[PDB]
Amino acid sequence: PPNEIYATAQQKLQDGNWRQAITQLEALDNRYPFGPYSQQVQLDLIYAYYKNADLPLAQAAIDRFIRLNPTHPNIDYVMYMRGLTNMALDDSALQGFFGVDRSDRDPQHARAAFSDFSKLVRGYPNSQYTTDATKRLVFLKDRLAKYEYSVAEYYTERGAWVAVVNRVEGMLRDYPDTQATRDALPLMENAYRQMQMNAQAEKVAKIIAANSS
Amino acid sequence: EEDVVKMSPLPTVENQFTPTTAWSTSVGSGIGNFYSNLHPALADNVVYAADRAGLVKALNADDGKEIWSVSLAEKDGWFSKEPALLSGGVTVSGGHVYIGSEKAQVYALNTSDGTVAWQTKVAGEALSRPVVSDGLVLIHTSNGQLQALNEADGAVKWTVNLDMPSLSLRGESAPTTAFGAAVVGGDNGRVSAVLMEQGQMIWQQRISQATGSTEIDRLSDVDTTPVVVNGVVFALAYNGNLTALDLRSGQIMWKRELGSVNDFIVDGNRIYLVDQNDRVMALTIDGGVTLWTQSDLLHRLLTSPVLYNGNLVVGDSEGYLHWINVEDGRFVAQQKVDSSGFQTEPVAADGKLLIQAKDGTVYSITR
Amino acid sequence: VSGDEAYLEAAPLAELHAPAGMILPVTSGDYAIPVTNGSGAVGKALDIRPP
Amino acid sequence: ANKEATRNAAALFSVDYKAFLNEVNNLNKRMGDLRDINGEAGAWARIMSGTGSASGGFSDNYTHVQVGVDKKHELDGLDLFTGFTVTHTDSSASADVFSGKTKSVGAGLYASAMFDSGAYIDLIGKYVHHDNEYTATFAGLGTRDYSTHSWYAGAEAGYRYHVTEDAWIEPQAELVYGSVSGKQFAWKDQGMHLSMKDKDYNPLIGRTGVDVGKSFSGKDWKVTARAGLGYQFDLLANGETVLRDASGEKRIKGEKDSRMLMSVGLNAEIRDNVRFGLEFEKSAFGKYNVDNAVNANFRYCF
Amino acid sequence: RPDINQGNYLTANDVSKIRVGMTQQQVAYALGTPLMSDPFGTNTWFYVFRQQPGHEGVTQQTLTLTFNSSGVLTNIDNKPALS
Amino acid sequence: FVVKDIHFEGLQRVAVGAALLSMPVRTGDTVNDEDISNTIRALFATGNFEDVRVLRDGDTLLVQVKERPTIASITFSGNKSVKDDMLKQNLEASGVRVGESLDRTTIADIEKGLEDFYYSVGKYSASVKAVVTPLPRNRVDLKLVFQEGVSAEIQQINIVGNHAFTTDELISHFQLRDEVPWWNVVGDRKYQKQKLAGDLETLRSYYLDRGYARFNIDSTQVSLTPDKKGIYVTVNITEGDQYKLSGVEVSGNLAGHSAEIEQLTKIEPGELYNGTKVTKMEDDIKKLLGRYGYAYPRVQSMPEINDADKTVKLRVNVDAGNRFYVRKIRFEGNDTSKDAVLRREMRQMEGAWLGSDLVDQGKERLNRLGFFETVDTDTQRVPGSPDQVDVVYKVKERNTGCFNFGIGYGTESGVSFQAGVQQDNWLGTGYAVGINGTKNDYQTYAELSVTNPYFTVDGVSLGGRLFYNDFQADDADLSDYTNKSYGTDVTLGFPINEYNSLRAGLGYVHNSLSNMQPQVAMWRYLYSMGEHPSTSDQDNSFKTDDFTFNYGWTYNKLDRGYFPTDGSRVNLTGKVTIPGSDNEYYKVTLDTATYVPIDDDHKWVVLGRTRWGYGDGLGGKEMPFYENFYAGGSSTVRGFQSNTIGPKAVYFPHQASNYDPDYDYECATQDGAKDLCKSDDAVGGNAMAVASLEFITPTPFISDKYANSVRTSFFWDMGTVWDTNWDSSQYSGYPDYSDPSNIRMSAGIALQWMSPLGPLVFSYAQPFKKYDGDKAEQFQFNIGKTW
Repeated sequence: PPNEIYATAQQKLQDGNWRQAITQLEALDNRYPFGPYSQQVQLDLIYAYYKNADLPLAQAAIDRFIRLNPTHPNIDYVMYMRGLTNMALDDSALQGFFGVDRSDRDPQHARAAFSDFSKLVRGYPNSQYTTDATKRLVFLKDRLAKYEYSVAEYYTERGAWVAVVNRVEGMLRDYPDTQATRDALPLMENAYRQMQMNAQAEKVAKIIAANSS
Repeated sequence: EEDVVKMSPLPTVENQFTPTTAWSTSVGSGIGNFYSNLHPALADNVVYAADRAGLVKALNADDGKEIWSVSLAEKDGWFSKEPALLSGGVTVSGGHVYIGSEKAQVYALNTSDGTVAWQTKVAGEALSRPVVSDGLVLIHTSNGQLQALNEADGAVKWTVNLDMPSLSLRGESAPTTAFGAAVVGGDNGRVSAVLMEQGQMIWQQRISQATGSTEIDRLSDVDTTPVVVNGVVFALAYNGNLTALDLRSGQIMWKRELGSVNDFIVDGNRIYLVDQNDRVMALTIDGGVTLWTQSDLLHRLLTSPVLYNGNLVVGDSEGYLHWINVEDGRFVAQQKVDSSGFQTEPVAADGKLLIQAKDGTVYSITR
Repeated sequence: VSGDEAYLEAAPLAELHAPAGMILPVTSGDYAIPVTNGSGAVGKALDIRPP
Repeated sequence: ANKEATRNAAALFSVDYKAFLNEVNNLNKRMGDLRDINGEAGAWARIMSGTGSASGGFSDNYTHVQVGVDKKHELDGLDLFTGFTVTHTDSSASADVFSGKTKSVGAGLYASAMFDSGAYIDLIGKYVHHDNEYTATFAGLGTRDYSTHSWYAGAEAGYRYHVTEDAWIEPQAELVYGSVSGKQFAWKDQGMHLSMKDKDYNPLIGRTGVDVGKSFSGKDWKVTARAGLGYQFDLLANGETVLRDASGEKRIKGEKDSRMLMSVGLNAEIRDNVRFGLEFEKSAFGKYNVDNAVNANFRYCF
Repeated sequence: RPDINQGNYLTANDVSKIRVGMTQQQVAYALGTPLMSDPFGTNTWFYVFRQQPGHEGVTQQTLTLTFNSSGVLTNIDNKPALS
Repeated sequence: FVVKDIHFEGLQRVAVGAALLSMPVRTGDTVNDEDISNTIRALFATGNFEDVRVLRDGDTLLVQVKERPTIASITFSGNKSVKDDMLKQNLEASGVRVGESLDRTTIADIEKGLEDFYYSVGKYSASVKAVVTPLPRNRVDLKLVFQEGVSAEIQQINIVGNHAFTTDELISHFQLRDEVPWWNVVGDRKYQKQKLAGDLETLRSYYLDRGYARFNIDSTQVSLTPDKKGIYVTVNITEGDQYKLSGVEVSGNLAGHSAEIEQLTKIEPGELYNGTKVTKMEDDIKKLLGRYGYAYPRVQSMPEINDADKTVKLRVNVDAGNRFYVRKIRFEGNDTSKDAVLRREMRQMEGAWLGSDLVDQGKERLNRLGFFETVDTDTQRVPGSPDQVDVVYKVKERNTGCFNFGIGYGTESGVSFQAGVQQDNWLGTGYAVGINGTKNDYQTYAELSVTNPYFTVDGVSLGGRLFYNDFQADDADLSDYTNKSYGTDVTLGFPINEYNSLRAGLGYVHNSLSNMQPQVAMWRYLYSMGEHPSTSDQDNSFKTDDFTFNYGWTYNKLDRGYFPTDGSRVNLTGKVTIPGSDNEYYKVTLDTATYVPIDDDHKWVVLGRTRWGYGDGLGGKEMPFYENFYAGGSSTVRGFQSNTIGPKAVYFPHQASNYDPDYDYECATQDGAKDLCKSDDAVGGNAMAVASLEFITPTPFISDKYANSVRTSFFWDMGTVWDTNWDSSQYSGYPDYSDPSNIRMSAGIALQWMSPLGPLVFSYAQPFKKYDGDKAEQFQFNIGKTW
């Protein structure tokens, strides 16, 4: 009886518990060949997995959904949800360990989330989620920058000045518009100064003296 | 054994007569409950028997005596003594007893303390009966090979290569001699006949259809001797394909669907055979008409049904000797002289019948 | 959302100026954020209900 | 002779029986956690604190430590765990005539078997040595130390029935057989000889238990909470006491008791290497009822 | 403290074979891809060779290859010592 | 007649695309009754609908199709010696899973696959029946009935063609044997095919190693009986001639490392040619080139075999590539740890020549942290760069904030608890935060330690711990005095070498002594400074605040985490009281443990342990009695009580009225004895010296838990404790505690097993030279580390 299980699922999903509000959805999914009447079920399932914090299973289901019907009047919601799933993997908490987060830890989830939100923004700029993605995207470009800044700090503490200058080059070539790059110009100046590269040091000096922070 | 049906009830017909002057001597350690080709052969009314660990003995006609035990363990590891697995059975000819082994050794020993035996390396382990033909002892070794040996020590040895099915059921395919030519079943349904002098004119015929047909884990093996009648050989694959073949290197294949593991016996104008499920049936000399079927010993270890006094004598896995009539296949006499079953072909010759047992309790029948 | 609020928290991004006689590194990175002229859905309300 | 001497003799040979009840009480929760939540092996540690009260002003406070290791060996249609444990307990038992200090050290071997249908069977072989310090003052007896060697074979069989998902009902049967070396004290008070002794007795102790288990699942946490009611009783005699005194021969029958226990507790796993097992055991309608009993399951780090 | 290594490995024969006016392609073939670059304005390659063994002095050799757009007239500045 | 629309009737679990592709006609096509029959036959032949009925209701094709029913469930019945997990994954791997289409022929396919893996696992004589039960809404139930028979053991593996080696050792290389079962206790011996292929490769490698370079395997037959009670496998091989390697010739581009690789190449003549030795020298050439920056050397060794002389010549053609530079080092999987925490532990610097040894050292250090499950390194090239390479350390993060425990025991000596939280990586910041708690029958100690292992990038560690300590008034070879201590210490420790580490720190302690027993070993210290306590009255208090400079040195030349076998570990710990506190003294302790092997395999090895302690006051003050040394038990002289060897307490007479619950204490019966009471109680002393000479012997038990996890030891242990401030001139008739004599000397046997909880130590010692009535500890037992 798909109609009554779907109706009960909607009513106990809107204002009900979510632990067993995916059970009838997955029972409908296993029963059906994923053919007719399953698009709303799949979208409801992705939303339920997200807000139930089932991030890897939601990501697997959304990876499956994108290839089945890459053309859809709600594929923008799908890609936006995929970016949200990666950014929620980026922020481990709830018995997790944090304090400054992926500004100094694994940035692969943030980088995947950035690629996905960039696919939103340059695929469907007229979508009503894109602004949110466009302003999430900025945070991630700051996030991904702070990561390399920590590497540019640690090698500065170590004296690996080739590593410091190459990391700050990575900044200026990939993240030139962010704050963590501005914080990293003094490290490139220092690394050039502990070498006899005083021309490169004064060349970075005018950049850091371009009223930048 | 296949357990397609459950073990069927066995009706008992009491026989007030037991075989006379009948002895049950234990040969070696016995073969146990494992199936192999080790079965005594009688020559000069003298029984020759063999067992694993290379243990060969002989027995006299009545109250088996002249028991000369010979243990063959030489050339089987010069650092330790190990049981040379004999699995080629016993064939007797010209006072020479030929035995195979699973260390690729063919033993040929003599009468009257044949401790002095000549042994030959054969490519692959020897598992079939070393059948004799025109002064050559030829053997089908489970490397898919056919080899020939001379009677004295082996000087004219020629190899015939067969198909490699890579999945086998203990190739027991002992060749048969017709018109000076040896005809054998293959290890996967390639019945071939070759002459002597290098075994030329190698021609193969396909009989089995279960080889390479998604039925292969260890199935589709022709483990039966292709008995020749009137220039016609009868080949039985493991699964179906009971085919009749003409010994003129022809391509005419006419067949009936029956699969077996043990030898079929053709007597007069009749055929008695045991299927792969251990039930006996009878058929015409030419054709596929099932004259009768006895269904009273299903999936109980049965050997080749041997004809003694015009009566089918068979041995089950619980040590009952069954005399069965040969017209409709009904039990007419039952004897219990052994409490252990039988898993090796009995032999009927020289007015005697020889049955070898799991425990080596060789029983003699003189009715 | 499932985690903390993350679509209002941000930091403004600003270009770096190039002093004459030299240039910034060629910004060939694929982390460019294209400009959007859409209406905001940011704040507290964001409908992520599957349509 | 004296009533105090007879009550001391009965109390000191009821202390070993009470300790035997306490040590058989704690095997089942070492097996329950394996069924509820377990990995490919276990390196476990248990701390258990118990306080009990019984007639004659008999109050026992005891601390029980044990450590063990078990390995899982998968077999076709069978989940078997084999392990061994080293255990020590220390108890102070006070009665209006004496004070006893019991230090017990033992080694146990446990083998458990799980079926896919929820039916399971397990056994324990436990060899233990008890060193016991008894201070008794009724007519003058002082402090004495003695050692007792005890062997246990305990077999349990349970069945898990899932009437609903995430919750289950489990009947279980425990049968423990003990072989206990006797102890005899012979002395001379005021020039008159007092002897007291117990015969080697083998008490068969049986429990019939029913446990209702509910489960709560999380993203990284799993809490299995059980409520188990069990009938505990002794089928054979628990031993007797023989006193030889100037008045002759006195026989004291052992205290035979049957009780029901509400074994209510929970085992929580809040993180992949952070789990706990809490148990609260309370007795009722019996001569010896534990005031409280607390358990913790820990170690298990990877 | 651990030994610290930085930049391209330079040997005396790899720099003696770098002479005035060749192309940067076989320079990258001989000395390898430089771990430095001048991202600002002109293309300049800095072959830096630093050991910091940790218990003794820091040793740097700095080889600056300055090239024009055509990659000719190798402006070679070799400093075999840290000043 | 003319097709106008396609009506889908009864389609529940079938997609429209499959039906549209499967039908042989299109819209507008001429369709007759023959075309309807052809459409029904094609739709039935596609294996998508069990039943197909196409009707022409005018110009409309009504297609009533009963699909292939969706599997409602897969149920196994009669499973007494088979589990449903391998069954279900085998079914899913066979292309059949719950919900998929099921055909009539797929019953034969599933039966054949399941029976084939039954014959693979040896559960023969099994008849597999797949029975079908219908269910509405296009559902099916496939139940498997098993007529299971006996299991089949390996009856024989026939290696035909052996003329130099016995089959027995070759079969011992196999895991498939006919001996008593060791991997089963209820069943019997068992067969598998993947181990057959693996062990065939082990046989070939074994003959190549023994010297047979012309070795070849001709055939492999699988031998199954129709009976199905025993298993045979024949491996028909051909041995070669035992070949002797004559010399190795290396040619190619060696990049100037020839004299380094030529000395690694070539072996003493007479040695047998080994394929494993050839692969090992190829790997060693690759590692040698990788050390200098060559990460991709084109290396292959090819031999000529001269069968006339039985000789083998090796050409190891080696081309050294380009000296690869680490462009970037990346960490993956550190979802909850600072990349600084992972990058501190690395010896390969970014933007440097690749040190393959340095990369391996980084991996070994990351493993040594203990924060990770698995550490993997893939030195992957940079696309478009012939000289650059990116090093990636894929780490699987495991949280390490796990509860640990440890317990000891001794006969008549009580138990010891060592519980604790040991979060070894706090929030991924690489801070070790631990709360440890030790409990005895006389002592409790709680500690909160916060350690930053890298206060400086060189490896300087800053560790501060807050400790609370309490000693009871229980009879455990220690005097009755209620003292509570609490302190905080901060230690900065730095490595001056890869085996030498110094430590220096400051520690504040507070001691509160309440109601100490009147006794002249500590009353000498009480008379040295502070107030003057009243004899025969313990109603007294003593509060001290101490500021101490702690220092130390640790030399670690040992090897192996399982069991030390060589090198000396020295731990010097000293402390001098800073001026400006209530006490003034200094302690020095030296803990040395030397392992020396007298065996090439290190089976017999010698351990010398020695513990020196000397503490003495500064100026007119004296050694505090609560910082005395003690000896006895585990980690010191064994066979004696924990902390029982040394000066024995000399009690003053004192009143029976005590703050302690019991008045049955010695020397306090009603008013105390008329003279000083000699007690067997241990108070320690200013100085101590312990020395154990011990011999490690290999265990006789191997192959069940192996001899690398169990160690057997035979030891002699000497131990003395004495106080330099004891004055026997004014104390006659009492044992002299000023002399360093009275060296209590014992010996015993010990067994150490590595339990997965931690080290487990069991010792049986015997004290056969004891003094002044010490206590024996014939059994000594411990689990884990006390920390």
